[PDB]
Amino acid sequence: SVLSLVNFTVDPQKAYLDFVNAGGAPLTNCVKMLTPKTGTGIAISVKPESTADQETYGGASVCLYCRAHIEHPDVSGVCKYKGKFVQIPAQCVRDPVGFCLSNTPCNVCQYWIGYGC
Amino acid sequence: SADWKPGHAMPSLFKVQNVNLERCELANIPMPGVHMNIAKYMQLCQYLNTCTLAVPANMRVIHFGAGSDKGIAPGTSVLRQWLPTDAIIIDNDLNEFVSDADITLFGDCVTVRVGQQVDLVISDMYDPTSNESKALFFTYLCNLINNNLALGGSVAIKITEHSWSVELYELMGKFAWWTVFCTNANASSSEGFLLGINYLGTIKENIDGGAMHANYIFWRNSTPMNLSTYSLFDLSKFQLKLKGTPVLQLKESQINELVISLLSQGKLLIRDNDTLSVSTD
Ligand SMILES: Nc1ncnc2c1ncn2[C@@H]1O[C@H](CSCC[C@H](N)C(=O)O)[C@@H](O)[C@H]1O
Ligand SMILES: [Zn+2]
Ligand SMILES: [Zn+2]
Repeated sequence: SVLSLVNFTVDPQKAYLDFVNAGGAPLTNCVKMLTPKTGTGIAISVKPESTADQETYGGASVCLYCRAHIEHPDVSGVCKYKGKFVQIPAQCVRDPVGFCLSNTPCNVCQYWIGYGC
Repeated sequence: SADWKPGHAMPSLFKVQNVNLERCELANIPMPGVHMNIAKYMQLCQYLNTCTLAVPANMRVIHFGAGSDKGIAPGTSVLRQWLPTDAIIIDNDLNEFVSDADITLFGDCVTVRVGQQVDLVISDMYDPTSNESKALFFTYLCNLINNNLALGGSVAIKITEHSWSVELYELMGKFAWWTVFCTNANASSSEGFLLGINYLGTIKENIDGGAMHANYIFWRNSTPMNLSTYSLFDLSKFQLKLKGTPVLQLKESQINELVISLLSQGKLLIRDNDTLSVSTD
């Protein structure tokens, strides 16, 4: 449903965020990994790096563009998440995709801004 | 103890039986937003951590039946968590999905052309549709083992009571060691993973395939298995050991006692050192 909806617009990020901000059901079936909560805690990592305050997800499954089979917006054609693991704050696990669309990792520090840098 | 292990492996006690094939009668699982196949794959990986897998750089792994009806591939993400960072994962399914594989190929596994030999094959393929040996994707998998698998390479291929193949059981005789592994996470299912560890390309054990499926079912019917995921409580050593296994090119004429011994201990692969080309036809 929400996956079909982001196909009807030129701003899929805004479409998804407006949709969940208006009460729509967040995308489900994100691939939540089981992990030792002993990682560094950076946003995006080759291996799971969740701290005790985070959960780790398979990157493709929390990428709106991957899930909806639409063009990735990066300058190249490369998902930042796909093939990697994405750490999500534990308080935000109800909508991992929305959290990734609403946040950006530190350019120097690689942690989430407002959760690292 | 057994419920802290990742699962159960068929013992030679049942491998050497001679019985008719009977119906599988099992008497007998919750997850913490975590898909069940997370636990099933992690326990398969945990068991493979105790086997002598070859683990080279640029390790070549192909994962068949990786997709789910949800359009995701939890097993592939588990393989990404488990394998070396420089491992190459190719995955495949009849149905569309998205995954953390390096290369993802849609359609029948028979459309997957492996140009070079691989080091590890994982198959979770299963067709939704008198229990006789099945053909289906097993014909493709058996040919893959005979042609597209490195000496020293390994396979883990899902079977069930009714999804199984005489030919695949017999091919296990061409590995240094083999078993059927049943995860504790899916212990109330007739599912098991036929494991061939360290491919030798030569018959080490003569196996009657139809008799051995009867032995596998006899084992399942004889062996209490409790659903459990206790083995996933401590994941501190989950990742596959970075063995740095060497890859060598040798002619058949050169494969001597020393080489067979190294292949059998997980200490060597024999295959091309090229760059991998795996594409749809
Ligand atoms: N011939 C074939 N070629 C490729 N995939 C096949 C196949 N026959 C069956 N399958 C796939 O076998 C899969 C079994 S379910 C796979 C679940 C998945 N491994 C996970 O990680 O959750 C189905 O998705 C089915 O489409
Ligand atoms: Zn993506
Ligand atoms: Zn920072």
